[PDB]
Amino acid sequence: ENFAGGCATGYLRTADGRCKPTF
Repeated sequence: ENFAGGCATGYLRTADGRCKPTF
């Protein structure tokens, strides 16, 4: 699962129903 907080602050919203890395 996303790390560094998860999908919340830190990841962007991916249209694939998930969260990507905020570079």
